[PDB]
Amino acid sequence: NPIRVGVIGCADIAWRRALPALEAEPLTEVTAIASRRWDRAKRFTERFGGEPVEGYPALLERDDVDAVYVPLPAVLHAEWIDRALRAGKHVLAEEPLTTDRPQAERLFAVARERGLLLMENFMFLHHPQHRQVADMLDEGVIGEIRSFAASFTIPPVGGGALLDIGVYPIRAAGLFLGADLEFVGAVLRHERDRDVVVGGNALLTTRQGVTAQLTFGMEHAYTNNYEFRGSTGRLWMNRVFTPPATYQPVVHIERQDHAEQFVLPAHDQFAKSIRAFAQAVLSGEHPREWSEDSLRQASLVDAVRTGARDIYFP
Ligand SMILES: NC(=O)c1ccc[n+]([C@@H]2O[C@H](COP(=O)([O-])OP(=O)(O)OC[C@H]3O[C@@H](n4cnc5c(N)ncnc54)[C@H](OP(=O)(O)O)[C@@H]3O)[C@@H](O)[C@H]2O)c1
Ligand SMILES: Cc1cn([C@H]2C[C@H](O)[C@@H](COP(=O)(O)OP(=O)(O)Oc3ccccc3)O2)c(=O)[nH]c1=O
Ligand SMILES: Cc1cn([C@H]2C[C@H](O)[C@@H](COP(=O)(O)OP(=O)(O)Oc3ccccc3)O2)c(=O)[nH]c1=O
Ligand SMILES: [Cl-]
Ligand code: NA
Repeated sequence: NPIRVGVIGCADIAWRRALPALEAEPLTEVTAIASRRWDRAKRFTERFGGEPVEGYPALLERDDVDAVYVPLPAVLHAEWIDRALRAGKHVLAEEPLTTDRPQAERLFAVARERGLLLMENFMFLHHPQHRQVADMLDEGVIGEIRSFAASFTIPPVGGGALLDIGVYPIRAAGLFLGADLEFVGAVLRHERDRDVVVGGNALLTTRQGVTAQLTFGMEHAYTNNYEFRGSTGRLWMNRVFTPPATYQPVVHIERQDHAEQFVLPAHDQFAKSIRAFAQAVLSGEHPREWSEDSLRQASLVDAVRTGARDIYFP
């Protein structure tokens, strides 16, 4: 008996990743899609099934809905996740969960009181390539880790590039370097014209001095990678955040006089993360690490927003 999923917001990202996945996943059934415009709802249900609903409250009211996918704009997550939890729906919220740490704690508290799952959807965490990369690092392939770089940049209620893009490299640092990451300094470029963060660069460190240099933005050519400098080599990889389901990662390693590349298996991370959500909802095993990782994440992001030097242009 698959969990019945309602989607609120007919997002691009739901159109391209989440709904195809929801659709293909046995453990989940798309029962309802809601849109500010009935026609858009409808364009979406013709594609992926379910009842097209106009407005989001109406979908929260349905009894044929156990869980809600929220691919809305970041600044609008808090209202709707909070409303979906209050209607008794478990929630799968696109990254970032929300805009700040204190709002993230409140959404988790609302969920905790009702025993509902609130999961922040970082598709990338669900791709086995990261763990294959981490096992190589643990095996010593480049000796001790000295520092980490990650970059996600792309060509040009809005999030801004910190919230919508910066979050990836920052989560990757969190994933690889651990829970003690502290802000050191960052810069954020803001476009005066539309008043919006369009890119930036952050520097973090663990307490042992393993630094992370994270780049993000939307005024750039596409890059989507990370790099580990160790005491005896380096390791980098491309398409680390959004590898296609059929794309085979290639781990690049260099050491003195020697370089290697390892091709890894293809994996559907969007499928796997929908499956992970469905599993946690069906079993009621809601891993604590997830919510504690989201809280820590939200803190580094607030740390970056606040502590960054902000620069307006021109
Ligand atoms: N493409 C991206 O920008 C991007 C990149 C990485 C991550 N994400 C994450 O995925 C989530 C959604 O982004 P997306 O890329 O799929 O963006 P999108 O196409 O803007 O989707 C936002 C959707 O939310 C609904 N919405 C409700 N109020 C809105 C408003 N005032 N203005 C615009 N849309 C409104 C709209 O759905 P209805 O019209 O059907 O109501 C719209 O289709 C965000 O959390 C984002 O951080 C997005
Ligand atoms: C391959 C590729 C993409 N894009 C553009 C196309 C698109 O605008 C953007 C991201 O493409 P993707 O990494 O595929 O990420 P998702 O669409 O899954 O979702 C996100 C959207 C925005 C932020 C992050 C994820 O870069 C390019 O400009 N060049 C490329 O080679
Ligand atoms: C799934 C997932 C994890 N985490 C947190 C929870 C956990 O703290 C961390 C990773 O979760 P896991 O993918 O199970 O761990 P592996 O060893 O397989 O992958 C590694 C890959 C690289 C380096 C370390 C581990 O992210 C989340 O916040 N959300 C999620 O959806
Ligand atoms: Cl490559
Ligand atoms: Na600041």
